[PDB]
Amino acid sequence: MGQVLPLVTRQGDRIAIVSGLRTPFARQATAFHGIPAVDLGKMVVGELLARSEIPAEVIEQLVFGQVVQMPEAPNIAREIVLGTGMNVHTDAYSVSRACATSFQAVANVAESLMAGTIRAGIAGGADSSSVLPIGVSKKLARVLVDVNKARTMSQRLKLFSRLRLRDLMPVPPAVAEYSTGLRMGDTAEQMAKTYGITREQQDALAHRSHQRAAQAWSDGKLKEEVMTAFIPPYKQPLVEDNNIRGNSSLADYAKLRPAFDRKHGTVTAANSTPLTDGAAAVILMTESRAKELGLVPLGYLRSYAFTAIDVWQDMLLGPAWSTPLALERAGLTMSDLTLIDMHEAFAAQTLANIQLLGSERFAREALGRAHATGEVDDSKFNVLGGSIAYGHPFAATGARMITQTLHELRRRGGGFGLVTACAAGGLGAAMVLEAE
Amino acid sequence: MGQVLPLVTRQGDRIAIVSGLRTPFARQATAFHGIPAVDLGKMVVGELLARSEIPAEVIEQLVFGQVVQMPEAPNIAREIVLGTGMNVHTDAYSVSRACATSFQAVANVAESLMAGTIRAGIAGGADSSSVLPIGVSKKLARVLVDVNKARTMSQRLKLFSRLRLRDLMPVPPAVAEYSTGLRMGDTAEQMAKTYGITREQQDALAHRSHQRAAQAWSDGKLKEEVMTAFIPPYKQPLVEDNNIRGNSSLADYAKLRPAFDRKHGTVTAANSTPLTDGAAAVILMTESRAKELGLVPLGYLRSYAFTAIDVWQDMLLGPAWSTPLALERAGLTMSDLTLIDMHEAFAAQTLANIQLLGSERFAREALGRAHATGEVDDSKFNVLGGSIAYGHPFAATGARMITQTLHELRRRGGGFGLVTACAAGGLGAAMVLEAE
Amino acid sequence: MEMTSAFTLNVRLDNIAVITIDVPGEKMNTLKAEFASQVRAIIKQLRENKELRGVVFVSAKPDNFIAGADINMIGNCKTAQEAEALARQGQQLMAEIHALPIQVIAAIHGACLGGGLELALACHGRVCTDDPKTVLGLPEVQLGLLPGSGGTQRLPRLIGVSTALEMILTGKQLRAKQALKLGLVDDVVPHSILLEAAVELAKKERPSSRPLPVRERILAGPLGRALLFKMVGKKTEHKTQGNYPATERILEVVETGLAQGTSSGYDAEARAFGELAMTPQSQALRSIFFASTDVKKDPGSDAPPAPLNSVGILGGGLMGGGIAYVTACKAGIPVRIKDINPQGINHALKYSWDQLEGKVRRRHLKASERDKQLALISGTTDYRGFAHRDLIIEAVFENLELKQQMVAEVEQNCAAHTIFASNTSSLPIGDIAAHATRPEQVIGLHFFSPVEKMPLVEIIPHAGTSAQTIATTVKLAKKQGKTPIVVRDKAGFYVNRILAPYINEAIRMLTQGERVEHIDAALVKFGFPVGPIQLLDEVGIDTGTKIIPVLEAAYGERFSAPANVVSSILNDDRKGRKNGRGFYLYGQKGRKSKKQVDPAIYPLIGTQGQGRISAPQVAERCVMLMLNEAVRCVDEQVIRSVRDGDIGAVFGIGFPPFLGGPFRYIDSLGAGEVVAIMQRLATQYGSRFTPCERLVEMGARGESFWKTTA
Repeated sequence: MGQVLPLVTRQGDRIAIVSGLRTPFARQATAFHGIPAVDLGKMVVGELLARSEIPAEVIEQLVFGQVVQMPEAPNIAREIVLGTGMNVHTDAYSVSRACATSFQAVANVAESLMAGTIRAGIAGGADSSSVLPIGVSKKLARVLVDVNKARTMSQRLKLFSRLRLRDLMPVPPAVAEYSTGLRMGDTAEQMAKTYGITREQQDALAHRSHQRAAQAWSDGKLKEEVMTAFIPPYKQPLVEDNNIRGNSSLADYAKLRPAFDRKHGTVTAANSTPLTDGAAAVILMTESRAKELGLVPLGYLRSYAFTAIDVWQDMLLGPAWSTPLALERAGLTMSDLTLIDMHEAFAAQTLANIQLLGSERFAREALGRAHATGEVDDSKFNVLGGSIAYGHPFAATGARMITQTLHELRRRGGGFGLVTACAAGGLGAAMVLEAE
Repeated sequence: MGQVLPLVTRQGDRIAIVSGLRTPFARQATAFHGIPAVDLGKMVVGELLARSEIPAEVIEQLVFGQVVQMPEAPNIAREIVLGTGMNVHTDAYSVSRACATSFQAVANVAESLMAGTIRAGIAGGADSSSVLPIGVSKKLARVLVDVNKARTMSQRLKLFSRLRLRDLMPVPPAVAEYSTGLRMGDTAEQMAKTYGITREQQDALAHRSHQRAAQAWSDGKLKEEVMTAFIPPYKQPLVEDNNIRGNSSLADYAKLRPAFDRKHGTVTAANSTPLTDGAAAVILMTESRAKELGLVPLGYLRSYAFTAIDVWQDMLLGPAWSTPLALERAGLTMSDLTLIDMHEAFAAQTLANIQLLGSERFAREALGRAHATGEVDDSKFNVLGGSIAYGHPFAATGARMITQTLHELRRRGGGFGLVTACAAGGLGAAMVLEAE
Repeated sequence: MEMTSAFTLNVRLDNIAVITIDVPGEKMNTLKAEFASQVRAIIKQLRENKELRGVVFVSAKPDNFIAGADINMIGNCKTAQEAEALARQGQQLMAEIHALPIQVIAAIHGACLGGGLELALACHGRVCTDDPKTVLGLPEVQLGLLPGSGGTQRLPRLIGVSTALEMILTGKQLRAKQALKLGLVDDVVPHSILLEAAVELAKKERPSSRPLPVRERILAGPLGRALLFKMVGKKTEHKTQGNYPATERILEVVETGLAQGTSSGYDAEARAFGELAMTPQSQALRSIFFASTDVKKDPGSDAPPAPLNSVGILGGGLMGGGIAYVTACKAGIPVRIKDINPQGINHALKYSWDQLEGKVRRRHLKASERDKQLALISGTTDYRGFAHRDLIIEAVFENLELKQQMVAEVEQNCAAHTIFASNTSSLPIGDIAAHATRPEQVIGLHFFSPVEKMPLVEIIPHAGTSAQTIATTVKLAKKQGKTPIVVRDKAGFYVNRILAPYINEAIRMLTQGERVEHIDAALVKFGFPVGPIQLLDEVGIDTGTKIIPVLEAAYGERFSAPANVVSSILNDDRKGRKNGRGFYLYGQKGRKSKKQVDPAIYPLIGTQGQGRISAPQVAERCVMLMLNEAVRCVDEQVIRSVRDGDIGAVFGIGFPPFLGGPFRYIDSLGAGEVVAIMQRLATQYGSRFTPCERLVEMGARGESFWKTTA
């Protein structure tokens, strides 16, 4: 046991996982327009509780988090508890770890739950890219603070005397990294250039992802994971994801302008996930608690790992670093791993990641491990499509993968799933799931 | 049965708290003018590593939270590492829980390194009321998103046609609860009216706190855990807290018009914490790791507890609920508690809390416990003053209180410190410190 | 202790006295005769002591400050003399209280109704808590009376003429905030400091040194008082149709008080109790008040109830949304809707949304609690999530086999504790049960369309129905702000059973060449709110008419309508407001005025003849049909008690309240005497006016359904 660490509780019970749920995702203007990020989580949590046999008193703590953040109600988990119908004695709590927020929420709940302080909790994430907080210029905030603190009337006019230029214009939000000024996609262009990913090598991944997802809806296999959102206008319900376009031919979107480079930009809009709105949640519960109240567990949890890398070149290699650590912690091997998953926030970067996990030199020098972590079969990789299809709500794409993977292993009747994700700031996360 | 939760790792080593440090606090719109809270966190954590003389490679994770979040840097814990000289492979992330974020940061760092995933981490918080994320009206932002998505040039004018004169005005920040509409003070006012807190005794508490804080500064006892901040203009350094007004008389206190209830309210500016800017941090470490690299542990950790209560009436009774659970988990009694320290958000809420922990009926019915918690001796209550003096930077208060509590217990025999805090949304936190 | 009464004095260390009002009996704080006597002793004992500086009144009861005068005391009056004596003694008592020079303050918490504001208006200052239970008003015009003393003259001179007369006429309610805004109450405080908050107001030097001004001073004087009285009188008499006494008397007494002084107002109000307390309307309203209070007190059944926290609904559309809104927003119980189509759930949620947020648009509520209320309504298209529902309601089409299939499948997919209810229209409850593993837990409710307007429901047990089920259902109906009635399981039930002859005879009138407008006006002038045809069209022509075949197959052909004429409208897309076209002009193109009926309904009717029948006679005939049907059904004990039937008839159909209901009307109109003229009606028209046999016996030998006391 030089590397394996079990994830068991002090009593000897494993961390079971019970049902999860996912609001259907939408583009940033079609539906959910004007709907804040809090009430999406309210929807999913409230109707997740009102779907199983658990009384609301069992839940003892819920953790959400959101990347795009509204200044009002900083601790959105408390408003999730208060607004919906729940015991007001639940320890609401909020985290934030960029695109891997839901993974961190699940990890926090799991470790606190195996510490003994909790017996059941909720972990999830909500996100909305349609209620963007549009702040005013930085200069036109010190003026406001001073005039609030200004004492005499003549002082205020002398203060506004410095108000000039275009300080009135609002400041658009920035997706570029705070300390790097890189637009999170132009850090994928150079990755594609470095590892040699062709616009024809990709743009076939996007096609195979739009398929196996349109097919997934048509088969209805993902029926029990998706709500049927109802919108306060109540003009018509939303049942299916509208981002999915599983009808285009691969020769249709080969003719698109490059997005960032615009000169040698082997990545474009179609092969990159768009900003969406959604929410997701999962109910974590220890095995003993689930057993004693009569509930079948939807799989379990095996191990997890988080890693950071330098944000100056190819910061999007998080899964490559995280995966071997998670495997060694679970005492497993890539060979004995039925089905895997990847965030695929962009075409390439994911392909670069497979190339790297297949490369012996990378694991030889950049990790110090003797052997490469193995290659991934196409069939055992993103069986039900990926984020180049559904969409990418920053804080919600974590739990969605756990739910989908557990259900798919339920269909295959066994195996150990694996989920990985990369995040801005060079943060990567991975975890190994076991569906009994 | 025996309800004790020993905070020990798998091997049995208890959690140690090697060192900590705090930026001196300042009033709003003062020396820390225009300095984003991320910069304050940068300052404190970098200089804490500088003093701590430990190699930067030992630290494996840091967790800062912040209220009044700024939209530019969502996960400030990452930029804390990126901008300073810490190792990039450090795995930082952010939390957020009302006015007790630092308590939660310490809690989950402790439980994570108790799970065995890491060996040393940094927990703290930082906030700044000097810079505000003042945003534009909600209606305006929707127009901006739509015109960004607008495809026809002539459509943009038809979309901007919908406008108002009041829509251009920025929306001031709000501190009242999202789901209630009540500010922190209004709850304090009704609590004071309910349990009965005369203005004279509230002002007596405030005067005692200010006198004790000034005495502590003049004695210089709080010198080894406060920086000497240097500001980028570099005009003159900040060495001492400017909030403390240690030269004051009760007659001056009595001459204040009530703030919230301008008719019968018994809370004013003098007996309430102001808006301050600051930061704090603490280095956690398992005792085996500290011994291996040769450090003297500045105390330990014994137990903690978090609790929620209803928001409509008596939102600020967090310490009252949290304290008995913490004592029960630690296997202790309020009698055998050498020092006690409680967060003084308002004089009224403090007095009400001490009244309640002595209320036999309250613990008999509201908590279900057999007997009341105990009596808070004034001699051991807030020995070095409290938040009605230094101030409330929201996030940093928990880490600050931990530092002074450990130092004061070191100045005497071992004992067992206790630190509690209420928070917005009816959240309360408590923990018990050993200090050998 | 039978001598202490309630008003107890206590002088604190300060030179002020606090008066507590704790009635030893009822949890309310009512006014009785002996209080008006002993309070004189207390006030004399207070007037002897010159050390005092102020006095305060305290409820000393968590429920209410003062509920109101005991109506039973008025019930023992015998002529105008006793009522004038009570009026004069109340007048002098309030004058004596107002006669003190020291400061008198009333600390209001709980409720203050009826004579309560009397005491409040007799005090120089008054404060009320912010507890959302507190409320101020004069609910005495509802009982067909007027306030005891001064309220008709001191209140208008205190707060204004328009608001005061609006309060006296409508008898509405006041909240603490709006009372403060209007100027009735000087200060509002939280409950905790309440009495203390009064004390310093007692210490204030000025009893009345500078009365607050009136921004509505424009009409002060004789320049506009006459015009305002004329307009408000015309408005009321058009709205009340002039069949309600104690309406114009209010205008007269207020006028004489304002013009000829307070003494003239006192004399006029004494006379007002002199007559108005003996008008038959007064006894009718007092009796109906007693009946409603008793049925609210009544527990429906005798077994202990069962826990009730989860409510499910099987069906969406419009009606299911109504049940959901009532169960969630009013009673505050989580509600789960099941449907076969997401469109149905969306439509129900839209109905509940539209019903709400109208208070938001009027600032009567804010989104903070609107979202919280909506949080209790959930929807799904599957059976998962129903495993712990305490009670369920079936509200979809009334195919018997369809209902049997649903009850079977919900027995399969739910708990044995759960009970089943059905919004049945005509199908028998026992027949619906039929194949039930737990038939004893099958019951039937019956709402109406809509459910947030008509305030009573029907509880319809079958032979095997455990008393726990009835108790639980009754308590649930009470919690929804509805009046439950337990009825015998018979075809056609009670309410629509007696409603059918109304519309039937209305159509029989319409076909014989009479203009619908004047018959409608005559029948609404008799006392019935809303006319026959508009009621019939908006209530659901198909829904109400669907039972007519059932009634025909159950009892007889007296329910039969003229053929080929109603069904002609039915298969003509002229299906009322829901279809957008029926009878009245539904286009509303007449500037939202009283649009007349469509100028096409008459040709499609045979309409041979003339008016012929007198305007009172048509209303008399229709009400005689309802009376005969009511007595006929109560003969076989379709209604548990006569009071239940009376309250149902007056309170769900719209029987004129001033008439008291069917049975008050029987006892009023010479009882069996009317049978005589009623027999004549048959000899003019047909056998439909045959007298009920129980009616024949009671009237001929000389009897009342209500022995009771007389």
